[PDB]
Amino acid sequence: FTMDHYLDIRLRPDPEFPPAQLMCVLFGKLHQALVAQGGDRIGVSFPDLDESRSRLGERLRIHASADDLRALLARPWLEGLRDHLQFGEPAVVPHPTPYRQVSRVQAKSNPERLRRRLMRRHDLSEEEARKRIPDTVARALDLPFVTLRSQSTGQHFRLFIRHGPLQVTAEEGGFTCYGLSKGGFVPWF
RNA sequence: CUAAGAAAUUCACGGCGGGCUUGAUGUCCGCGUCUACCUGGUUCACUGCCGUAUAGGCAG
Repeated sequence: FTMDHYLDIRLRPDPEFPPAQLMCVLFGKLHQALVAQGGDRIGVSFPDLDESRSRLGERLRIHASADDLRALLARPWLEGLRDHLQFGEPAVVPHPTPYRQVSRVQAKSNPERLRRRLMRRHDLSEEEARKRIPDTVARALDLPFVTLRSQSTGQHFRLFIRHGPLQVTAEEGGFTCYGLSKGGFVPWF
């Protein structure tokens, strides 16, 4: 109810990639721009999120402090995207901000990794380890994912993140490693 | 509400003996394929990590 400094990031189109690859590379610029930058009370907000469309966002809405956003505008590590996307300026926030939920949460929709560690620890067989794990223990989470196709697996992958409910009261807290919610809400407008 | 309505084909068996198909040959001449392109499908709604219970620092 006190962090009223926003830092928006408008996404323009480019012919060499869609918005999903720009959201993945900008996701790397956030994991290395915040995790390799510093500042716990700096979060991000995705305003084009839709759980029925599998989208991530059509315009970034950053939320930081006064100097937490006043010193990130002149970032030479924020270059490159100045030619690919567009920027803005600082603007005030309204009084009643709705308490929304946006953060990262990893789900375990695969029993093959726990079947590998369970084959190295439990000593399961083919039919005993294959039958000790039922088919209903795995599930695909249809949230807004990001194809973070980095140098761990060569093919395209998905993204996992869990959001929170909507509310009106303010409950602030410390941001996560990617500028999300982990016990503290964020405004959504 | 039908050219309506109904129905046991059964049993058995030795095909078998013999043969010379041969002789001879020219497939020939000629030919313009060519211009243009973003694979990033997800070459698996994903691949290995504290709990065989959904909680994660992952190479993402």
